[PDB]
Parts: sequence; structure tokens; C-alpha cells
Amino acid sequence: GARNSVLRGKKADELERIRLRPGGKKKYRLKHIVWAANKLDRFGLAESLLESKEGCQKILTVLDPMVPTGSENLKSLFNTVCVIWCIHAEEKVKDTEGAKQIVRRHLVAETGTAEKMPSTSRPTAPSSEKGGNY
Ligand SMILES: CCCC(=O)OC[C@H](COP(=O)(O)O[C@@H]1[C@H](O)[C@H](O)[C@@H](OP(=O)(O)O)[C@H](OP(=O)(O)O)[C@H]1O)OC(=O)CCC
Repeated sequence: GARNSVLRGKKADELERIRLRPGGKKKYRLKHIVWAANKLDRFGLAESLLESKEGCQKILTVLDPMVPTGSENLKSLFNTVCVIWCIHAEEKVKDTEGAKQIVRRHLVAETGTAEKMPSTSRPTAPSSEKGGNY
């Protein structure tokens, strides 16, 4: 675009506040948007799809399964697309991880009300398995 750019004023704050990592010091910036939008065009996806939250949902759905079966060059874009959606859905996130959760919870909710119910689970092991911070 061009008219007052794409990013807003009040929104630019929260956007510039979000950090790429939970324990890092890097914050999202136009630089990351260019690297992301540039990937879509090349891959085959459009760029305007990053403007509408609805379009972003069609992207995360494809990159979703690409995470557990793809390279880092892809997972990187998947992390950004998750944040772009949180910006248009008025969703607030502290870091990139938080955005990945909120978005996911919103997708599984739509892809879990037709015929994709969860299966039986298993109890924890007797051995020592207590290691993890909040
Ligand atoms: C010329 C090659 C360099 C290049 O292209 O640069 C890649 C660009 C910016 O550079 P970077 O800060 O090194 O990249 C990110 C940080 O190291 C972050 O700490 C790491 O952790 P997490 O966020 O995953 O926890 C990210 O991992 P993946 O998401 O890739 O696994 C990594 O991408 O990545 C972006 O941020 C773009 C938007 C996602």
C-alpha cells in the first residue's frame, strides 16, 4: 500500500511490543513483514491475504502440518502468520509463542466440531518425569 502505510498507530505499539522469543529481546518489525510477505509471493500465496484475518487462517492451515514436517525456512513464516492474525483479531500476545497458542486454540475449535474428536489418553509414567517451568 502507501496511504498511511498498512500498520496503524495504536496497533503499531502492541506489534512493536511483541517479541520474537519469550526469553529474547527482538521485537517484531516491518523487516519481518517483508520477509514473510515475500515468502508467500514466491511460494504461491498472495500478499493481501496478510491484511485480512480470514485469509491468514487459510495460510496457517497449510503451514500447520508443514511445521512437524518441514524445514526452518518454513516454520519461520508459520510463526509470523500466527502473529499477523492475532493483530487483526484484536488478540493480545506477549511473545511469538503466546500467539501460536491463541491462534491454534482458535483453529482447532473450528476443525474439532465435525468428526475429529480426541482419542483415549494415557496416564503419566511412574519414573521421574517432573521437569518444566511455567
Ligand atoms: C539471511 C537469513 C536470516 C533470516 O532470514 O532471518 C530470519 C528472521 C530474522 O532473523 P532472526 O532473528 O535470526 O530469526 C528468528 C530468531 O532467531 C528467533 O529467536 C527464532 O526463535 P522462535 O521465534 O522460533 O522461538 C526464530 O526461529 P524460527 O521461527 O525460524 O524457528 C528465527 O526465525 O526470522 C524472523 O524472525 C522472521 C519472522 C519469523
